[PDB]
Amino acid sequence: DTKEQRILRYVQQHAKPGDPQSVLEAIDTYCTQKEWAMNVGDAKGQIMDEVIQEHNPSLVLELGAYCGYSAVRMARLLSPGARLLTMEKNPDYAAITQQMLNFAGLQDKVTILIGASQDLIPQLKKYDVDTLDMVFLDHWKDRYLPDTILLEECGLLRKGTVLLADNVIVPGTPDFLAYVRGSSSFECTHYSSYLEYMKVVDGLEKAVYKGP
Ligand SMILES: Nc1ncnc2c1ncn2[C@@H]1O[C@H](CSCC[C@H](N)C(=O)O)[C@@H](O)[C@H]1O
Ligand SMILES: [Ca+2]
Repeated sequence: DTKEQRILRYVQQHAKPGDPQSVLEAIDTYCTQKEWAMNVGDAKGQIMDEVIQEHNPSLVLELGAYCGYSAVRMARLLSPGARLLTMEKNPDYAAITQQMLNFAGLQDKVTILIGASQDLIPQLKKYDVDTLDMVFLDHWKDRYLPDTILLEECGLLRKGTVLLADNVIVPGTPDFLAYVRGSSSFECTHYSSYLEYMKVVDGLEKAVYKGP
């Protein structure tokens, strides 16, 4: 019984089906009071909400779905006929996200593509995609910079395409910021957001020397 399964149960048991806001408050409630989980949260969500409303996207790409919180967060604001694509490399997470979208009533607005961003991004042409209006980067931080260039070289970015990258300060995406902040092709803006708690997997490598 994974933690992602438990979050889904709590939603299925507490949220008003077909009410995305109710879904979000159920996830925020459970992930603030029972088990912390790596969803953007409501505070960041309110930034995301304003970016979507102020930039009025029609085609959105998400890198990193996890349980679907940020997909529900964005999908619920999109206009009729607007699409959200979300790329997720973990199949267990993708399934959880799919149920989350179904319960929220947003499955018609979203298309989950299972796989790694670096392998799927070059495929988007074969998904009836020309260019993107908005891109939310919240997957592996090691991938913000190469995916951005990949999106450029693939001809997926248009003049005015919005990029929104999470966790640029904590734990940090300093090469990505240095690239877009320093490039003439990107006009950047930073949105501070307080964070009460965040846990990320790290590790230590022991290496015993055995001789030349
Ligand atoms: N290269 C890659 N391609 C697609 N997904 C990736 C990826 N590297 C990491 N991920 C996924 O990105 C997720 C980051 S957590 C994302 C949280 C979610 N976007 C939200 O805020 O609601 C993880 O579930 C991980 O499986
Ligand atoms: Ca995040």
